[PDB]
Amino acid sequence: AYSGRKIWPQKHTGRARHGDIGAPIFVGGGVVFGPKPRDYSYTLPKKVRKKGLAMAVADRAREGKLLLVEAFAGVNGKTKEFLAWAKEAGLDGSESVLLVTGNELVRRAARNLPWVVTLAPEGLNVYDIVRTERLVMDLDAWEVF
Amino acid sequence: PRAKTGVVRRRKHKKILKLAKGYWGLRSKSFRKARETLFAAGNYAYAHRKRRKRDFRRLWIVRINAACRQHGLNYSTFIHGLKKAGIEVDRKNLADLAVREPQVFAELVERAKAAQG
Amino acid sequence: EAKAIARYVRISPRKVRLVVDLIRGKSLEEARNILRYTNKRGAYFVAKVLESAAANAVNNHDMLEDRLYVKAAYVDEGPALKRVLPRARGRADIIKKRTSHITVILGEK
Amino acid sequence: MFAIVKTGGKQYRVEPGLKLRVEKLDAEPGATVELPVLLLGGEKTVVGTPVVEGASVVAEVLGHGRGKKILVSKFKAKVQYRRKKGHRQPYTELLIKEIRG
Amino acid sequence: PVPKKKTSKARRDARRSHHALTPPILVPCPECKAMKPPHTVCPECGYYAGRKVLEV
Amino acid sequence: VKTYVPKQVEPRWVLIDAEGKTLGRLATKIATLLRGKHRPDWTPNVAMGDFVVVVNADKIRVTGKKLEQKIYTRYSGYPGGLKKIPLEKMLATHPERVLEHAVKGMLPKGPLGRRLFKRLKVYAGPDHPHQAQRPEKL
RNA sequence: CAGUACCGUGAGGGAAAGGUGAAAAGAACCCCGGGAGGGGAGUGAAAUAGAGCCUGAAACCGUGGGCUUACAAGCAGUCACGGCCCCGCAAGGGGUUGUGGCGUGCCUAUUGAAGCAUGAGCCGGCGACUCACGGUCGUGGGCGAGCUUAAGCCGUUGAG
RNA sequence: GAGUGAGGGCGCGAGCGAUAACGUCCGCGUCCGAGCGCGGGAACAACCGAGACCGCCAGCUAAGGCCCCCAAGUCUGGGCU
RNA sequence: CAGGCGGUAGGGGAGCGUUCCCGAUGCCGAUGAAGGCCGACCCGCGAGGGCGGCUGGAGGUAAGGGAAGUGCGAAUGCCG
Repeated sequence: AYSGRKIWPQKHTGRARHGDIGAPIFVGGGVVFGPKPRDYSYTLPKKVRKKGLAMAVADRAREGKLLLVEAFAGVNGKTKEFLAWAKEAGLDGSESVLLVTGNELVRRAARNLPWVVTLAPEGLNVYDIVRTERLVMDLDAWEVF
Repeated sequence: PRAKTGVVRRRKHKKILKLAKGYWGLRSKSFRKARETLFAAGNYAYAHRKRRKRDFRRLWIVRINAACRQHGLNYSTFIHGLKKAGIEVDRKNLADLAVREPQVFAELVERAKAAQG
Repeated sequence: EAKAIARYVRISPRKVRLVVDLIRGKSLEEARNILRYTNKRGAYFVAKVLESAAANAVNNHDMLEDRLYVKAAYVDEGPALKRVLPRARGRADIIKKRTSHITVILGEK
Repeated sequence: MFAIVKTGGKQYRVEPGLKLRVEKLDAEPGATVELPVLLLGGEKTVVGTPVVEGASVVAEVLGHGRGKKILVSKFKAKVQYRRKKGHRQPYTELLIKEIRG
Repeated sequence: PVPKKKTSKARRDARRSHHALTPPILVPCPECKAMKPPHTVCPECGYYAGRKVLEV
Repeated sequence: VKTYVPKQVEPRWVLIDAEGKTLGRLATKIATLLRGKHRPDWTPNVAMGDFVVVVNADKIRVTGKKLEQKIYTRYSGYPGGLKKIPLEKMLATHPERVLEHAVKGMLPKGPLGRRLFKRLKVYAGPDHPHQAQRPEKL
C-alpha cells in the first residue's frame, strides 16, 4: 500500500508498540498469503485416462450399458424426435446416462440434455456418469484406437 | 476461498455464562472470569467430591462414640469387640440404628465385648 | 390504562431516579402537586408529562382523576452529544452529554 | 420391620419393597427374583440376633423389574492452563424393586 | 495521585441511598384553593394580607 | 440416604461445681459436652446440646501452680500498650470471669461456637437463678 | 457528493458514513402543546413496520418482580444435611443460602510462584508460518528395467 | 523426529569460604522443576511416607496419629519430669 | 485376562467443532433457512450433537467426502 512509511515514537508511544505502518492488525491491513492466483497446476496422463472407466463401466454394464455406436432418431436437429428414439429404445428421465456423438448434427440438436449426455467432441466426463448409468459410443475408434 | 471469525468464540464462552448464573462479582458476568471459576468452582465442585464423602463419613464416627459411651464401651477396641466376634460390618452409616430405634445397638455392646471372656 | 412516556432528554438520568422513587406508590394528587412545587430542575418537565399522560388516558382511554394511583416510572438513560475539553498542553480532556429516558404510569384507582 | 446386607462395596438395608439405585449388574431386566446373603435383621418386633455373619443358610428375596438408566457427571482438569477437560461423564444406575429375605 | 482498576456498582447504590429524594412541603389556604407553602404568594387562593394577584 | 435430622432438638440442662473442680483441664471436654455430645440427632451443623452452670465456682479447684505462673494476655495494644495480670490477680477479678478465660484460651468459634456458649452460667452460688432445670452430674 | 472533515507549512497526510417497504402508500385529523418531543385513528399482510425506521445480540439501564441482609474476615466458588417462593399425583425437578465444613485466582518466567515482578478499561468485534517455485523421508498406486516429455499446433462453453 | 547446557533444595565424598549462606565448582544420590495434584509437616514443591479416570452416607494397613478448636484409651503399667 | 493411566516442551491416534465443491434442472424450506431467547429430554467423555418450544424474517444445501484467509480471553494490540 506504500504506507505513510514509518511513523509513531517509541519508548512511550501510544503505550502499544509499533514502527511499521503496515498495521496488519485491522480489516484493511497486511496479513498472510491465504490464496494466491497460483491455483497450482498439477495433473497426470492417459496411461490412466483409460483404465479408470474400463472397470467402472464393466460393472455399469451389469447396470445396462449398451451403445448403438451410432443411431438415428430423425431430423437429428429437432430435440423431441431424438427422444422419440429414447422411448422407441427404452429410456426415460430417471436412472441417467450419457454418450459420444462426434457430429455437430445431433449436437446443434440435443440442445438441452438434462438427465442425459449430449456430447460430440472428446473430453471424457465419467463423473457425471456416476450420477447417471447407461450409455452409447461413436465407434471404438472414436474413443481412441 | 475466504474465511473469518464471526460467532464461534462467544458460544464457546457462552457455555460458561449458563453455568455461572448465581455467582457474585464478575464470576457471574464474564468469560475469562467465570472461566477462571470453572477452575475453582469446577475443581472444588468435583474435588469437593472427596470432600463431600469425607464429610458424611467421620460425621458418623462420633455420634457413634457419643452414646456408645452411654452403654459404656468405646470405639477403637470396641470395633475389636466385632472382630473377636465372627465377622465385621455396619458401615458406620447404617450405624444410624441409634438415630431411630437404638436399643438395637444395645445388644451389640453385649455382642462385641462378650468375645473377651 | 393510565400511561404516557419519558424519553428523548438532554441531561442526567440518575438525577431523575429518586425524583420518581420520591413520588412512587403515591397517587395522582400527591405527585402532581408536591413535586410541581419542588425546586431543582426535574420539576419543569415531569410536569407537562403527567398532563398529556392521563389527558388522553382519560380521553381515548377514559379514566378518572382523583383515583388515578401513581404506579411508577422506569429509571433509565439515553443518547448523547459529543464535545472535547481543551486543557494544559492540549491534552485529552474529552466527553459528550448523557440525555435521559424512563416510563409514565398510573392506573384506575 | 427392617433388614440388612450389601451389594459390592455398598451396604444397604430396607423395609418392604422399595428401590432406587446402585449401579448395574447382569441378568436381563426385572424378570428375575435375585438375592444374595446378609448378617443381622432388625432388633425389634422380630429378632435380636446378629453374630458371626448370619448369612449362613440365609438370603433375601430381592425382586427385579429393571430400569437401567445412563446418568451424567462432568469433569475437567483445571490448574494452570492444565485444565484439559474436553470430557464430561455419565455413570451407571439400575432401577429394580426389592421384597425381603 | 492516580488509581488503576474499574468502579463497582455494588458500592453504587450503597453510598447513594441517602439520596432518597427528601420531598419539600406545603399547607392549606383561605379563600379559593391556593394551597401555598410556608410563606408565599399564589393566585389560586390569592390571600387577604398585603396584596399580590387575585382572590375570590 | 439415612439423614439423621430429627427436626430440631432443644438442648438439655444440668449443674455442678465445687472447691474440687480442676479449672481449664476440665474446660476442653466441657464445651465438648454442651454442643450436643449425648445429642444423637447431633447434626454438627445445627446447634443443640444442653444448658449448664457452675456455682460456688469462685476459686474452684485452684488447679495447680498456674497461680502467678500464667499471665492471661490477649488484649493487644494500640499506641504501644495492652494488658497483663497473673493468677493471684484474676483468681480475684470476677472468679466467674476468671474461669471463663482459662477455657477461653482454646474454645471453639464461628456462628456455632458463639451460640453453644450463650448458656455458660457460672460463679459461686450455689443456686442458679433464672433456672428451669439442671440434672447436675458429679 | 473523500482523496472531503480534518490535521499541514511545504511536502504532507489522511476519516467516518450501504440497506423502511411488494407500493411512502411517508401520517389524516382532534385533547397535552414552546416549535420540540405525546395519545388516539387511519394506511397499513407487518408500526417489537415510520424516517441513526431492516433483523437486532453484547459492555453499559433500571421499572418493576421475585430469593438475600446491618457481629461482622472474604479469588468467594465449591461440596454438605437444612430450611426458605415456581413447576411434577407422586418420584421429585427447582431457584437461594444458613452454618458448617472447603477455598492463594488468571494470562506471560523460570532452581523458584498465587503473589504489590508485567499485562490485563471494559464487552463485542480483527489478529498472525499458506505458497510459489525450488530441495528432500512416508503413504493407496500404476507402470514397473524400465519407469517419465516442456514450449507450441488443431481442438476445449466446457474438455481435450 | 523433536528439548537440550540460566537448574536447585536436600544428603553424603570432597576441594571454596572465618565446618560462614535457603551459597560457589563437581561428583554423585535425590526428588522438586516436571509430581505448587496427596499426606505429615501448625500455615510454607524440593525432609518421611505415597505417586493421580466412575460411584461410595465402601471397607484393610504403611507416613503418620487417640484433651481442645476435628478422628479414635487424660490406657497399662513400671518407674524417672 | 493380566496390564498401562500425573505427568511443561516434544513426538504419535484420531476423531470434533469452523467458511467454498458436485451432488444442486436431487432433497427440507414460510406447519419457516436463517439470528435468537429458552430448554433443567435424548445423543454425544469431549469436540460438541443434538433435539423440540416462543420471539425470528428470506432461503437452504443430503450421505459423502473435495478445498482450508477460523478453530483466537488477552500482546498496556486495531477499532468501535
